[PDB]
Parts: sequence; structure tokens; C-alpha cells
Amino acid sequence: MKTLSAKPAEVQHDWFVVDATGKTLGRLATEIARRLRGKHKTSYTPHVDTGDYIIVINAEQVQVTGNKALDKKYYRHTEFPGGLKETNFEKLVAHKPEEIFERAVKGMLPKGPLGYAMIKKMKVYAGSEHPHAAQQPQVLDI
Amino acid sequence: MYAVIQSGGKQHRVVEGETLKVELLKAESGATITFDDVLMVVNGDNIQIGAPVVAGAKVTAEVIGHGRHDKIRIIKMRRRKHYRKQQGHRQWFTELKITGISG
Amino acid sequence: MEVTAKLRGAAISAQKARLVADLIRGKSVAHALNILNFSNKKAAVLVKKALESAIANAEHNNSLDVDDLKVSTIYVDEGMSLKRIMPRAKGRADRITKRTCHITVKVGV
Amino acid sequence: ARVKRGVVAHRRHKKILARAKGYYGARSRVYRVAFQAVIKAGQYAYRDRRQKKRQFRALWIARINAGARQNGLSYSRMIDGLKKAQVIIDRRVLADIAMHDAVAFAALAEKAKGALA
Amino acid sequence: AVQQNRKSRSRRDMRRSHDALTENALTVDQATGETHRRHHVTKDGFYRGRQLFA
RNA sequence: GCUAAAACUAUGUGCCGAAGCUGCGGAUGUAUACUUUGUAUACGUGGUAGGGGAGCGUUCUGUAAGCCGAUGAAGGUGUGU
RNA sequence: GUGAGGGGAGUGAAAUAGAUCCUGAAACCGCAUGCAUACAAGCAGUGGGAGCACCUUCGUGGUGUGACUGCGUACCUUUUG
Repeated sequence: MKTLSAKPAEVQHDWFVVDATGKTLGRLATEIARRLRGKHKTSYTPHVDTGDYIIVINAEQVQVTGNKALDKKYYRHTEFPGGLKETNFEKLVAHKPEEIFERAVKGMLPKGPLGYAMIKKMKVYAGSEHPHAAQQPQVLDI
Repeated sequence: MYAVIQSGGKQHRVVEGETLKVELLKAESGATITFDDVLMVVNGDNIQIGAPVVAGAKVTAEVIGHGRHDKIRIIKMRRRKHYRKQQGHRQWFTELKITGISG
Repeated sequence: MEVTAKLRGAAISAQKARLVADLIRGKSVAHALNILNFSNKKAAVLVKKALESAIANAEHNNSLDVDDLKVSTIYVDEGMSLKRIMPRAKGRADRITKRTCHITVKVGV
Repeated sequence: ARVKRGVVAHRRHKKILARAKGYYGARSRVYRVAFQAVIKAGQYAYRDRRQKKRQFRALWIARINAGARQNGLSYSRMIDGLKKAQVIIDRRVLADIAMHDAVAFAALAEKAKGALA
Repeated sequence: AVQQNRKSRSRRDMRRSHDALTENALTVDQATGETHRRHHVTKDGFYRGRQLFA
């Protein structure tokens, strides 16, 4: 029993702020998921949440390459017969920028109660302002 | 001070006064075991990492006794094939107490 | 130090008697007597008989005061069942079980 | 010589039920269900005594990767550098040092990258 | 139509979780001092002072 | 999710990766030498239908007109080993 | 309720030997205490593992529980399966 697990009462969560202007969606999402899960800390434990808080600003300025702005499709199903709804990236980014990041990061986090708890630490905002000045976030350039 | 030592095909990180269980040894109870194949010695800022080993370092320990771990049950069963067998196990160990670490 | 009374062989299902038992578990004796006196359940009569027997035992055999007593413990157990036959249609017969129960009441201060 | 089976049969069933302590529902009350449950538990234990070593090695490698990337190296480059420098400390001790002593791990990384250079 | 599996004691008790009984509304009659059921004549024939039986 | 790729072609340097191999501890089958030994070495130990070997418990008979038992047998129920 | 049933007193070595009465196992059904449980999907375990309660030789200890997490589609028969 010489390999120790991190204790939840001793975990420190730090606050960082990231600007999404001109970044590639998936290549930003992988780093965000890494830091949300806590893979960058030497006390990483699979069954304990050790990650940090990530605030995202300028969420509507994220980019995709190729023709994915018009051709990438988002689906959902209302469970009534025939209830498949469809949209694309360029309408979705104008309408609800935060749901794009939610989908992208949720697909990369684990599927379970710990994953649900981890995704609560990401805050996405369309504009350049956030209401979390009291937590004194640090600028992170990923 | 803490040191890294080899014993029983495995490695351990030890400090003075620690009690630890290793693979069964042939030494008798109350005897002294000396390790001269130290891999690493740390004292705060003073760090020594051996190329294979640290020259001149020593770790001395005392043999407390020998014993057996708790019993383990081994079960094998091939479903629908009329096959089943079982056996028990208790692994031997030796207990050591670290008395001296010198770099 | 609780005072006990038992009523064995009451002709009612324990599942039915338990509904009345948990209605008065833990209350003062006066409040429990009021509840039982104004209940319309059949098990209320039996539970009240047991409770008054327990109160009488506590007052007479142990010389306690009725004002301080409470229903500290009460539970209902299953008793011996009687087996009967009920004839059904087309020559078939079914088995009928008539259930009984035991009621235990403990009062204390 | 007529033999009755009660005592021995009761002992065997009671031992199985005692080993089935803590399971849900009929798995800890009913002999048939309990007997099936104990065998499956044994099979799982046999398999997991092998799975445990892999899981702990994965944990050590992840912690060493985090420490190396804190010191400016990747895990693979750090391992190659240590092998070239001839240090033979294993991953369990390396991960312990990475967790509990940052300065010593920094010294190890310095040695590894010096050997890589 | 009948069950394919026997129902467990846990689910049976969960179904019965809505079977508890409820107390009646009782009140002390001011005219006679006895406990009676609210809005009802007492056992000896009194209600709001007036008596039913001589 | 990915577009000077996280795609395809070619080359190179590292690493991960199995109950495979190696390390440490323990058990067992056969054979060769110790010229009893229970000892060393070598090679083995996934298994249905089947074949071979060695054992644990239960009831009754002798040993037993013995040995244990109201200072508590059998049986039941826990705990430790 | 002059009922059934019980609580005292008394007998007895023993009344949880009190009348369908030696011993009184399991399925099955209650009450009490400790812990967990009302945002989370599956043979219900297994390998890890925080917290809590009691005990304690105060411990790298014992007992109960098990948040979170990797893996994981019962048994028998009959079959190419």
C-alpha cells in the first residue's frame, strides 16, 4: 500500500481563463479536457477529481477548417416518432455558442458521475466578459 | 534522509525506523542485513543518484521474523464442461526494521 | 424497565394489525388510547385490549404512575394458521389460509 | 449400516452461506443462488489478480508523464534518457518521488536530459 | 397474464410505502370536558351545549 | 473530433503494449547421480469423452469391563486458528 | 365479556420444562441500533478506494458500512456452435 491516492479534501482547484479567438475547435477541446480531468498533475488519481476550473471567453470566434462551417451537422432526437432535429455549425455558433463547446468537451470526458462532476468546472461565455472576477482567474494560453 | 534499495526482485524507498515486509530471506531472527547496492540517497538538498549504484552508501536493517500472509483461494471453472478445481495459498515473507542509512 | 403484555392467537392478519401498531408506536398512553377509541379499524379493539392490560400490569404489579407512561415498544408477529378448502368451478379445489397474530406491547416511563 | 446425511449436509451448506455474507437478496439467503455467486466471485478474483498489475503500472506511467512534462520532457524521452544514463530505478519509485518530492524528480529529469544531450 | 419473475421483498415494501394510516380530528368539548370527534355529537348525547337525551 | 492532419506514400529515432520471456519466493510429476536417504541437477505441470494414481469425511463390528463425561456428552449457534 | 390471552405470586434442579409442553436448524415474517441511499442506466460481483460509527494494545490495528472508479451478458443439459 505504498502508492497513495489523492484525498478529495486536500485537492486544490485553480482558476484559468482562455480566449478562443482564432483557435481550432478540437485542438482547443483536447487541452481543455486534459486540464479539466487533471492529467497535468503528479497527484493524478483515476477515481478522484483533481482538475482545474477553465473559463472560456469569445466563444463565438472559434473556427473549423475545410467546409465544416456549412457541412458539419448536429442532430438530436425528441423521442416522438419522426422527431429528428438537425442543424449545422454556422447557425449553431451564432445561436448558442456554449453548446458547441459542451458537445466537444463532453465527447472527450468520461461517461459517468465523475465525468458529470468534471464538466461542471467549465464556464463558457460568448462575449469578452465573465462574472467570475472574485475568483481571480489567471490567463492561460493553450 | 531516505534511500532506495533492492530486495526480492523489487525496489523499496525507506527511511530510518521503518518496518517493511520483503520476500523470504535465509537470515535468522535478530541478525543484521546490510545493503550495499543503494540506488539513491536523498537528504533535503543533497541528492545522490547512482549510475547503477551509489558508491560507499550503506543501509543496515535488523531481521524481526518470518511469517505467512493471509490465505488466498484459487478457483477455476469451465461452464457446461464438467470441470472444476480449487486450491489455497499463503505466501511467505520476512520482516525488516531499518536501523541505519548512510550516504 | 418496561412492563409487557401479550395477546396471542388474535384472529386477524398481522399485516392488517401492523397498520394500527405503527399508528401508536412511540406515543403517550393517553394519546394512544384516544386514537384507538376513535379508530374504526377492527385491529384497534385488540390493540386497545393489549394496551390496557399492559397499563394495568404496570400500575398493579410494579406500582408505577400512569401519567408518565409511554408506548416504548410494540410489534406484531405471525401466529398459527388454519387450513380450509374452497371449491371452485369445474371440480377444482383451492386452499384457504386463515391467519392469526400475536401482539406484544411494552410500556415504560 | 444406514447412514443419515443431515449433519454433514448442513455443515456444507452453512459454510457456503457463511462465505456468501453481504450479498443482495437471495444471493445471501438461498443455497442455490449463493453457491452460484461464490464460484463467480472466485473466478473474478483470479482474473483481477492479473489485472491489478497492469492497472497500477498505468497509474505510475501517468504520474511520471505529468512530472516529466512539468520539467520539460515527455515520458518516452525521459525513460530513454534514464536508460542511456544507466539509472535503473523502477516506475513505482519514480512515481512515488514524482508525487512527494519535486526537487528530486527535477534532479532525475536533469540527469536524463543531460544523457540525452 | 402473470408474472415471469417473482417480485422481491424490496419492491413489495416499496409498493406498500403508501399504506400508512392517519389520525382523526379530535377536540375537547368545552361544555362537558370530554374528548369527542370534531363536529360530532358526543357518546352521551351532547353537542354545543344542547343535550339530545333526557 | 481531425485538413503544411489526428489522412495517404517513404525513411528514421523513442515509447506503450499479453497469463509470451526475464527477476524473486513457493508446490508438484518423471529421469540421472547421492551408491537408504529426501537430497541436488535436467526436463515438464491448459484440457471434454476416457484411462491411471493417492486421499477426506459419514454409520456399524473388534481393539473397548479400556479412555472422555453433571466440575456438563451428542446436537444447535458464534469466534479464533 | 365470570371469554381467549397475559402479568404477578407459588411448585420445581430447570417454567424461554406450563399442557400439540426434551432439543428447536432452514426457507419465510417483525422490532431495534450503525453506515449508505431521492441527477442516476444493465447477471448485482470483483480489484482499488475517501469518509463515517464503535472498539482499541492508540496502530502501518479490529469490526460494520461503501461515495467514486477499471473489468465483467447466471447454472445444468444437449450440441458444429
